[PDB]
Amino acid sequence: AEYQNIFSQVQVRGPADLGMTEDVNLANRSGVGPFSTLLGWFGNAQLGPIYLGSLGVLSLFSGLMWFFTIGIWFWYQAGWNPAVFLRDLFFFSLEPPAPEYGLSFAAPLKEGGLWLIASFFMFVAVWSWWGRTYLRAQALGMGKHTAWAFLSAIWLWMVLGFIRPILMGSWSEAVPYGIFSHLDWTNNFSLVHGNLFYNPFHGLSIAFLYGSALLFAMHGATILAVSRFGGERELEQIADRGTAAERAALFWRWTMGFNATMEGIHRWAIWMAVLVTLTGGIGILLSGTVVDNWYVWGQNHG
Amino acid sequence: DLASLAIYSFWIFLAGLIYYLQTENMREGYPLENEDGTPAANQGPFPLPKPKTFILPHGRGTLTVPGPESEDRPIALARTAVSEGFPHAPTGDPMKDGVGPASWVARRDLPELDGHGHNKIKPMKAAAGFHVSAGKNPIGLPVRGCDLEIAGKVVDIWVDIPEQMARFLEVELKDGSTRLLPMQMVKVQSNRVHVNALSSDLFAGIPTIKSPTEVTLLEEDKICGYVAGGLMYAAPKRKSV
Amino acid sequence: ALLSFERKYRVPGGTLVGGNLFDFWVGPFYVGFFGVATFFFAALGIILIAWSAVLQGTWNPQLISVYPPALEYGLGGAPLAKGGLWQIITICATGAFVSWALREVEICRKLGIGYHIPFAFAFAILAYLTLVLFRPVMMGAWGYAFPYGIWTHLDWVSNTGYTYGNFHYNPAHMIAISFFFTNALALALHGALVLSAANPEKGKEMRTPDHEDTFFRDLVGYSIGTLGIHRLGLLLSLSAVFFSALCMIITGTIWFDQWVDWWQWWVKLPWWANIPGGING
Ligand code: BCL
Ligand code: BCL
Ligand code: BCL
Ligand SMILES: CC[C@H]1c2cc3[nH]c4c(c3C)C(=O)[C@H](C(=O)OC)c4c3nc(cc4[nH]c(cc(n2)[C@@H]1C)c(C(C)=O)c4C)[C@@H](C)[C@@H]3CCC(=O)OC/C=C(\C)CCC[C@H](C)CCC[C@H](C)CCCC(C)C
Ligand SMILES: CC[C@H]1c2cc3[nH]c4c(c3C)C(=O)[C@H](C(=O)OC)c4c3nc(cc4[nH]c(cc(n2)[C@@H]1C)c(C(C)=O)c4C)[C@@H](C)[C@@H]3CCC(=O)OC/C=C(\C)CCC[C@H](C)CCC[C@H](C)CCCC(C)C
Ligand SMILES: CCCCCCCCCCCC[N+](C)(C)[O-]
Ligand SMILES: CCCCCCCCCCCC[N+](C)(C)[O-]
Ligand SMILES: CCCCCCCCCCCC[N+](C)(C)[O-]
Ligand SMILES: CCCCCCCCCCCC[N+](C)(C)[O-]
Ligand SMILES: CCCCCCCCCCCC[N+](C)(C)[O-]
Ligand SMILES: [Fe+3]
Ligand SMILES: [K+]
Repeated sequence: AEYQNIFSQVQVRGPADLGMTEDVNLANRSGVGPFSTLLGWFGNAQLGPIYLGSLGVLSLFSGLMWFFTIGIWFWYQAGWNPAVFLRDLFFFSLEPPAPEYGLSFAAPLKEGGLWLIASFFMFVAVWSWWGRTYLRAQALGMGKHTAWAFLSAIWLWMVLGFIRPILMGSWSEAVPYGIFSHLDWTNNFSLVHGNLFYNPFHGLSIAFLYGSALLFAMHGATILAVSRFGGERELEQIADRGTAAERAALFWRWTMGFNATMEGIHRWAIWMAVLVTLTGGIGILLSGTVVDNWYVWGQNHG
Repeated sequence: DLASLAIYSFWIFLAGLIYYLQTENMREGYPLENEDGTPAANQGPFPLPKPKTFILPHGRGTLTVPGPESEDRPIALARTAVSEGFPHAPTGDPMKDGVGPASWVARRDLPELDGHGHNKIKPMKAAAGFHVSAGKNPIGLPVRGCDLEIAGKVVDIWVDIPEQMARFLEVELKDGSTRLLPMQMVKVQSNRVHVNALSSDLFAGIPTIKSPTEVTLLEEDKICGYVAGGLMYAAPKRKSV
Repeated sequence: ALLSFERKYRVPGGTLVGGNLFDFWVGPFYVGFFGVATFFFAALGIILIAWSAVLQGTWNPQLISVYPPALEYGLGGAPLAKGGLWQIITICATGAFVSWALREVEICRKLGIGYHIPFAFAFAILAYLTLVLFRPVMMGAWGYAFPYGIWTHLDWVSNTGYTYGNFHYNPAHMIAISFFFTNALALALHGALVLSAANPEKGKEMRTPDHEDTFFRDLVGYSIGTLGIHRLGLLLSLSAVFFSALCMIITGTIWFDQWVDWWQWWVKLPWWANIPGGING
């Protein structure tokens, strides 16, 4: 074959790349980590360095406090036996308080409290990480698209675990921490709400999730396809259109009749993704708060 | 009903959003032209956006799209039909003229700079502390064309410093001069580098670089274009294998 | 009408079939032999659907549904109103999708680009051909395929999944899902990263790729790079689909019971198989 440029043929290495400074507090950056020749065939071999200020410490620590609130429960559920822990790992589940305790924090560690503790810790972990996604942009002088994009994910998560259960009167309505239990939660949610295939927002959510696979396949294929003309260098192609931008645009124009610009594809990209969890979040928030049965709703709303 | 307000609003927004998205993607190559280069009649329902201005780094001006669109270079083609929609035949050598898959855009005649104002791409001899780190090192390997003839020898890899990757092989020719072959159009093999796009005799033809330790964006486009066109325009001399 | 930069590219050449016979465009669209193949197949595909519509008795796109043949028919042909049309509309669809791919290869050839797009698309065609050919052939009837309707196809998806309990427990399908979600994460991030560079804080100059890496290395300790990420999206999204195809090709053929029960293999490995305590002892 011609090279397909999925893996590289020759790897080069030079001095460790410590990064642009702009306004970043370098006191809070780490040193380079190892380089991985293996990663090198596909992407960059360099690991690190990592910026880790006071908000990162808060986020990771809080993040671990989560993964060990659950863990403790799981080991406990295994009766401390590692053989059982490993065997039943996917069956263990930290479950939220019963419906009888409503929105109260008054519920016993063994039957809800540990769930609330883990939820507290996760809420601190994610939000703190959010601030990070902003501040790291800020310190470099860059746009806030990442933070705004992330907020879309955060939305769906917030609806599932915090907003919807609050608007329904009980923590019991939230998802449990557990591999199989959360899949069972998901299924029984749809069953209880009339089959979520009847929820128009769920429908859109699917259109965008699939569409994200469609778009990134198109886009990634397209850049790889024009990489013999410098395609991946998208920012300098934005500032100074090259034959790579033009051949990419014209492939698509001649195939489907219309086309992107080199900055513009990334606006289709950011939105196709972001609209998955945006629509989905709306879908769920309405479920059981405004609409009990989406089949039934469907019958009376086209 | 709130679900109905929600869904109906959303479709409105998605409409507006698609509108926005589509106009943002008309920032380049519009307005549409007829084949003679004049402004076309039917443009489409979407207007050209209000223009935006990029501030380029490193003192390199700005770019303000959409704007007055021009190839800024002459196009050696001629109609083959008496009406719209047919191919335009090269009037000379498409490869030497830069047309079709040999096309190049008239980008700036300076090199892409990295985040510290330094040429993004340098020959590896000039890029301090860069070396081949895995894979077969091609420096020294002979270069072979699709006519199964020796075109040259590889004499250096030209690397992207900030991205630490190979971007070209610099290849020395029968007469001592060198040429950049885009790395994506070569096959490094145990005992040779094989270039399939070009035959041995078309290598001299590759656009050269005014300065031996840098490539400008213009020259990149010319070389990349030249090499790609070979696929089409050198297929007579392309032996099967 | 043509893009401001387009004519130079509209040279003759690159067809796979018919030489110059169909080497022209209509408006922005390249025709070519495979344009004509596609038009032919879509056209007849659509007529035959309107034909199925007439005989169901409806013209509403939310009601029109071309159903495959009753399982009775096995892998044979059924008559037109009772299974055939779906059979022939599937011959048109695959014709049309495969022709579209080969048209994309002609466009690539004219444009001197790589063939990544059409190869990628091929994966989507295969997922489709798993649901309507490989899976129905291996099971033994055209009936196991999904029917062409906006809602009726979703009816089939639910039915089919529930036949195996909660389909979540299909392990190929867990891998599939994780790829779709990660892909969507990767798109979000890539979109956002380039745009944050193109579109920096007010008054500030465009950023550089070094800023994109520095961003991500600051955030998560790694940067895959600008070639990397395009390799990544392509890999994630094509992986998502390949596992989608796999998770169905195995279902109802090599595994046909409740997927939840499949996981007993792990629960019963002989070392922990009988240790008391836990969920399963
Ligand atoms: C969306 C509707 C349902 C739901 C339905 C489903 C279904 C259906 C499925 C999943 C599946 C998954 N779900 Mg779920 N899921 C929901 C909500 C969630 C939430 C959440 C917090 O809201 C989480 C965290 C998960 C988590 C997961 C994963 C367990 C699994 C694959 C996820 C994935 O692709 O991630 C994105 C991919 C990533 C790579 C991000 C993760 C990266 C991590 C955090 C980084 C690793 C760093 C490493 C440790 C560094 C160490 C360095 C030091 C030096 C030591 N689900 C909601 C409630 N989910 C699938 C599964 O296979 O389950 C078994 C599946 O089939
Ligand atoms: C039988 C089951 C029901 C059903 C029940 C549900 C329910 C319930 C939900 C979905 C939702 C979705 N379903 Mg559904 N779904 C069904 C059938 C399908 C089918 C199909 C082929 O049949 C498909 C393709 C989908 C697809 C989808 C998605 C479009 C959507 C989730 C988007 C997403 O990215 O979430 C993933 C993204 C997140 C969860 C955001 C997470 C962000 C946070 C901040 C990350 C935390 C990181 C953590 C701290 C670290 C990681 C740790 C490790 C991974 C453990 N469904 C059937 C009808 N589905 C969701 C939705 O939007 O509905 C409207 C939802 O709530
Ligand atoms: C109750 C129902 C069951 C269930 C039962 C099933 C069944 C059954 C199936 C899936 C399949 C899938 N499910 Mg499951 N699944 C469930 C829950 C979920 C959840 C969730 C969040 O709970 C998620 C995220 C998913 C995710 C998924 C995906 C991995 C996969 C669908 C994508 C795919 O196959 O694309 C592949 C893409 C295609 C087939 C698209 C083909 C496009 C072709 C090539 C071109 C057509 C062009 C067109 C005609 C052009 C029109 C004209 C133009 C517009 C001009 N499932 C629930 C529990 N799921 C499917 C699968 O894996 O199939 C292989 C499948 O069959
Ligand atoms: C359009 C919506 C899509 C989306 C978007 C999205 N997600 C995002 C973003 C965006 C735009 C981010 O910016 C953010 C990000 O940073 O990505 C790199 C994020 C993110 N999306 C994530 C996950 C995620 N996203 C998902 C989904 C989606 N995200 C959607 C498809 C999903 C699912 C369920 O499908 C998951 C699981 C995270 C990778 C990241 C947010 C990270 C976060 O909030 O972290 C807080 C948690 C922790 C700090 C705990 C982790 C700690 C580790 C175990 C390391 C420990 C280090 C320690 C020093 C060592 C300890 C060893 C011993 C001493 C004990
Ligand atoms: C492999 C990864 C992903 C992917 C990739 C992908 N798709 C692609 C490409 C690529 C790389 C293209 O180049 C090509 C394109 O042109 O994109 C703009 C394409 C394409 N992906 C498309 C759709 C599509 N992709 C999907 C999915 C995916 N595509 C994956 C997630 C899905 C779904 C369900 O998720 C759909 C609907 C088309 C927009 C386009 C292919 C267009 C095409 O082949 O057109 C020729 C045929 C016609 C115009 C008419 C066909 C009419 C038939 C004769 C009758 C209809 C039969 C049909 C089966 C009935 C459907 C009923 C439904 C209610 C279920
Ligand atoms: C898909 C994620 C990739 C991570 C690991 C990649 C390893 C592949 C290496 C293959 C290329 C090696 N070689 C010598 C054949 O070029
Ligand atoms: C009600 C809170 C909802 C947030 C989503 C929680 C679901 C995540 C389940 C992941 C599995 C947990 N664990 C420990 C097994 O990894
Ligand atoms: C930003 C890209 C735009 C993507 C196009 C989305 C098309 C929507 C498909 C409609 C299905 C939804 N519904 C309500 C019928 O369930
Ligand atoms: C799902 C529908 C997508 C179809 C998009 C096709 C757009 C092609 C437009 C070609 C006509 C040119 N125009 C508008 C200037 O007349
Ligand atoms: C998410 C679905 C995609 C919808 C596509 C809508 C864009 C059509 C743009 C056609 C006009 C462009 N044109 C012909 C002037 O070049
Ligand atoms: Fe890109
Ligand atoms: K050196």
